[PDB]
Amino acid sequence: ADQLLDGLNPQQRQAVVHEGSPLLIVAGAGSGKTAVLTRRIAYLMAARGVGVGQILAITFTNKAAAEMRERVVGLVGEKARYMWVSTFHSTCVRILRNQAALIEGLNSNFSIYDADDSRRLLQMVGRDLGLDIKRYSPRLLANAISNLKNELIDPHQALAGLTEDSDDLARAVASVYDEYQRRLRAANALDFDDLIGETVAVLQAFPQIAQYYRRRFRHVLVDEYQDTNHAQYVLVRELVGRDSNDGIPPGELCVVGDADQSIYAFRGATIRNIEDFERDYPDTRTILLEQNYRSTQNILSAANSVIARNAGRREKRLWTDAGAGELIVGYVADNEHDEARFVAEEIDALAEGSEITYNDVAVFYRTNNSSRSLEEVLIRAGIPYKVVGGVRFYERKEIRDIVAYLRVLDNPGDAVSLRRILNTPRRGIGDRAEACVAVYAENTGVGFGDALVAAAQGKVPMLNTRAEKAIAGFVEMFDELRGRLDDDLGELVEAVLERTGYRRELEASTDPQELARLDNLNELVSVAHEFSTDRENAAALGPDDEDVPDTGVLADFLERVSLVADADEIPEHGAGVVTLMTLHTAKGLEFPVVFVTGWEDGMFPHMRALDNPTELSEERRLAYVGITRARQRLYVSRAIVRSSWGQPMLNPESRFLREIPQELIDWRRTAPKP
Amino acid sequence: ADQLLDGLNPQQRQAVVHEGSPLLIVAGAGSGKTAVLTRRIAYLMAARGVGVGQILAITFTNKAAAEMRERVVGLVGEKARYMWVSTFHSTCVRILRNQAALIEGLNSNFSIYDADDSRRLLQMVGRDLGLDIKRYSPRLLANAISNLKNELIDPHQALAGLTEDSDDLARAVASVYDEYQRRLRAANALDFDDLIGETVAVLQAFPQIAQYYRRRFRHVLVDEYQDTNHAQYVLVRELVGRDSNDGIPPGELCVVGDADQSIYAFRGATIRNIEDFERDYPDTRTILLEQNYRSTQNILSAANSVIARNAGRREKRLWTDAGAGELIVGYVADNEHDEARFVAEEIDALAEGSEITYNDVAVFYRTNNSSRSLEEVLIRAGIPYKVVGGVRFYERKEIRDIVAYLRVLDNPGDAVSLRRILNTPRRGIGDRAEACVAVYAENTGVGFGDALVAAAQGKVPMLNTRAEKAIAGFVEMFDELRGRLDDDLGELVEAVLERTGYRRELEASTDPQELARLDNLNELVSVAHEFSTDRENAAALGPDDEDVPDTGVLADFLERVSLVADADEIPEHGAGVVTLMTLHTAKGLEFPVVFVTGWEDGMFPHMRALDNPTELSEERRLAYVGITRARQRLYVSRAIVRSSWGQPMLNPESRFLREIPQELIDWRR
DNA sequence: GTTGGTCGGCAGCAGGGCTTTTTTTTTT
DNA sequence: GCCCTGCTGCCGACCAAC
Repeated sequence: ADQLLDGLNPQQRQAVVHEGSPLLIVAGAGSGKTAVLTRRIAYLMAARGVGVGQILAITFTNKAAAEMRERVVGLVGEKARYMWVSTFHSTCVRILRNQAALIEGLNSNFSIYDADDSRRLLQMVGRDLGLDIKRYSPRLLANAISNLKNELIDPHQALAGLTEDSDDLARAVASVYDEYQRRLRAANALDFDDLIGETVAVLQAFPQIAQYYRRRFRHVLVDEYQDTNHAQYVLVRELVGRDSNDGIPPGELCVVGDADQSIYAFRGATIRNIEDFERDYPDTRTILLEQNYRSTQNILSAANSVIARNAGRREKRLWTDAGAGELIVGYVADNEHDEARFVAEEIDALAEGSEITYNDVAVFYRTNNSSRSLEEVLIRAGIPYKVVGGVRFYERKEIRDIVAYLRVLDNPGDAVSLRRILNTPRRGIGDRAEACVAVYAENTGVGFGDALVAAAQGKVPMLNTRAEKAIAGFVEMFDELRGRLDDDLGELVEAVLERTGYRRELEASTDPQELARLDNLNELVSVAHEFSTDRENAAALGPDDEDVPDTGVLADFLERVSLVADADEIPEHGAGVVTLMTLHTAKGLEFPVVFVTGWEDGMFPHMRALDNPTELSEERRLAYVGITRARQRLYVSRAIVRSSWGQPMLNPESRFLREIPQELIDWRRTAPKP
Repeated sequence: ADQLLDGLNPQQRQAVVHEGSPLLIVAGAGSGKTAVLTRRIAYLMAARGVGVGQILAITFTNKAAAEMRERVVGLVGEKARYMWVSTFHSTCVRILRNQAALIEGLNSNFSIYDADDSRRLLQMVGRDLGLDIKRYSPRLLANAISNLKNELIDPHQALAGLTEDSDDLARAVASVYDEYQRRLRAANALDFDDLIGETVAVLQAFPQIAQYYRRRFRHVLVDEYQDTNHAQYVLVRELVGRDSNDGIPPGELCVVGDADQSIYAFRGATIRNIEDFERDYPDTRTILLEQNYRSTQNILSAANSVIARNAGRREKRLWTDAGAGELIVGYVADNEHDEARFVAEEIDALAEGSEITYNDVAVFYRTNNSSRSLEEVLIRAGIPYKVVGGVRFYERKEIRDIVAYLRVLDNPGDAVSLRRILNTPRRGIGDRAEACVAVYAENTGVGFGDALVAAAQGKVPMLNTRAEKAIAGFVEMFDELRGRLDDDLGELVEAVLERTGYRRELEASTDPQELARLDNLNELVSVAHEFSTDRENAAALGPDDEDVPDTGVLADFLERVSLVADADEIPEHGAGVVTLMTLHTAKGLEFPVVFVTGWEDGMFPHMRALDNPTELSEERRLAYVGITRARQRLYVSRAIVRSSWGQPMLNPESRFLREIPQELIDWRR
């Protein structure tokens, strides 16, 4: 009864199902962000009754997937876990696992790369045509290769990359692109963005699999489609939205979102997709999302102001019947910004002064630089604490080494990731010679395979290791340790990996003031083995239906090695002791308590984001998304004298702090800083 | 406490202990300089403390910056890292606009330095080919654009509005070259640039940076002005100075007793900037200085008397005392400049070496290339002339040649140099060396070493890369045989040097600012220098060291290795140093013997600057800084009738020679 | 018939040869 | 002491118009 039409804003009631046509839905502020998605899945279950197992929706965050899954198993219920809904990268690995290698070219025992290893591989391959370590930095190479990968130039681009005429700024990476694809194929692994490029190329070049793998799933549902790059736009045009031309009615293809949450657009997202969706299936109605669950009249007015007047976008009057009052804290004055901290003093002092139960706080970052470091060295006073989003697992050098050693267990041939560093515990490896016996053997034809096992036994090249084949003995022992293996139990670093055990004993022996490093290494060993203990079988696999070819059998961490969606952990007793989270990761979470830096342009537009580029509106929009936030007590603060990070810099007065009105919402009143 | 309070009578360190802006000293050469600077900062240490940069300090270039930093590390207990106190305004502005953001696009970092002032030279050469006339000379006319920028005068607007005479080319090239370099600025090697300019405009721009600048690090210390101007004066008045505009507390601006040197008077530095503090910040009463250690009591007192000639009105009550004293020498040998001065300095130096070590024996010259073969003087005290080569260690210019004889006419012993050939702009990209092939190629040969693998076409290391053998063998054959056959005279552009200049000209035809363009002039002047050596080495009116051409060119190359080695290892023990002292380096070297010549007229001036009584005044103070640039002992000698090539320029009398009461300066002959 | 003009080229004769410093937005 | 170029004075030949 009420379950079909559970209590909500009648706005989504008139939005309703409207099954039988492509559907577009708008967003803005909270607007039950992805809660309308839960009501949509409830619609599909009950209001229309499409089924249970015919669901494959698409999202942009693993945390979003987890929260919507728990909401579904709560309200929708009926376990509903045999079938699943997964985020964009997780759908990528899904279509590369259930559809792993039922196709020519790539094989089912593939792999995935990361950011740092992509940078390292691109830098190494560029060293073959060296263009200085600083002229074309690996970060620059990575962003350029991504923003040329985002357009659909499939990996036969001897015409596409060479189509350029004259021009400057390194199209040579397009020449390196074919060799890059060759090297990654040598390890049978892909990158972030090409992980959809291969799929869309197959779906466009291989027609037999199309309208054939749809016999498994016919349903699709989209959220934050407003945040979308051209690559995944073509994907939704062909893969998840599926039907382009021809004509086959799928199961309720549907999208939601608006251009105002246009965060994550600088390095590739064509925000126009929602604007020009009439180029796609026109038979849908624009919705009017107007109300909210957790806003306030003052803050909603501020959001509408910071969305209204920068330049041309489409937006409507947005407000809610919720309670008003508690004007925004416009208290900008003298007495120092953050040089003498004094901000965390405001947060925590107001916390014990008021009824704050250490369960709610929110402050956003501005930069990936030492802003975090200073913010820490000023909140160390606050004892109730938990650091989040600081990048703390699966990037360090030593832990990457051990991750690689898990990875070298399988897939003989793993590019530069295969070696990572061969001379890892200062073995004594003469990194030379073998650094180029690879090109020696690739002149013969083999890239990095038999040449590696070409050792004391492999005198086929016999290319004078140094003069003494001692390095041949070392690499003999290396392939020996590669060969030995055991089951998914207490051996991942310890039992049959006694060489990594001796790595551990060496590092524990040396350990100059690296005691916390020792305990974090121990914690990572513990989590690695508990993943071999808590996940294992039964609890993870169980009697679950559906067919998976090879994942699970020593493919344990082959999946979830990426998990690249900014996972976050939310306790309840200490839910808001310290929740310093950078705004980019923040996507309208549940902390009414706000003390965000927010504004005062000169730092809010970054050192590169000067003058008037074509993305300042994106900055205003990310500020709007940050202020979307949650319920009352948004006790924001600012000063007037700016200086930070050693050498001082000055900060002009923002138009965003001025586009919000002066009288109807509170602004500077007196001299105290907070 | 006063653990850093050394033995010193009250007068000098009054500027160290007496706090307050209106403090001045009168100090000549042989003063505390950085000693008193460090003592003042240590007094402030006993006082307020670091505060990162509570009081700043303007200074001279790196020659002063390095020793200042050393004194800061040593004299006060604190280790280092107070703040940037690097080479005066040239680094002050650079570190300032790093965070300041008004108009910069790529952090400015411009210098109009040797390469870039040569870029100025080439662009005005183009304008000469295209606008009016030679306009005096291609050199020494950049003074116009310099003092145009130096005193921050308007680019060309009222200069043309001034309606001056036929010099409008200056206004044209000021309208140009103000925006011609505006698209992008890069590279930093010199001092002046527009860096000292256009930063007052930043201070005259948004006053937030100006307000905070003396809010977080308050004020600055000002050293010897010298390399300044009235525009630099208003900078120091406002760059760190507050001008009592909005700042509540006043400025702690004490001033060092800038003596009269004008080492860059050619580059522009007035006199009223130091002598006329009256129409400035409060009168800043001065204090006297007494202690000195440069020269003996006789020499020191006589120098005090000599500096008191007062041709230009100068505040001088300073006296300097010392220990022993002695009279000046009287050795003149009726010109014979080369032979006479060489034998005089040789006999005196040997007599000294029988008593005192050669570790700092040297001589002062007047910016000319003359005198006997340098081998004898260089082997007198071990190390070669480590004075100036325009820091020539840059690009391939100093190394490709200096290995050209390694590869042919002797063994290529410097295998690291050989790898540097393998690091050629050719061997890097053009005739690329294939690092991932070369490193192993020279690694091959078990008993590897030198270019032995490159030798014999690499028959033994043919286990190397196979398809690469085409290009690898071709570049190997080039680099070995083409150089090996080189047995001719080998100058100008030939052998392979013509190919080197050829592809330098190839990159010259492209965009880069003098890059591969100035080095063409550099190799032209280098072959001019080797021709000059041939004037005294190969065709030395009868060969000096040309026992068949091979050893002559090799002797030239060893002279070059000496020049490029300059200051190196083999510490200064025994036969320590021989150097040729120039005016522009006249600071830092103790120089405990002074066998200087040219104190007479004829060259001071040399018909360029004859009457010009003010110019004669700074030439007199040039003589003062020359005489005060000494240590320990000194016995100056001269020659008469300088018969040079046909122009004698007889100088029997000078306004410096015989105005002394002869208490010290008397020739006894 | 003849001296002044105009260049063309070359031996003497003298002015003139001086200059100090490099770093950071898509971030998932 | 020694070289580059500008300045200066000095042989030597072809044209002309008076």
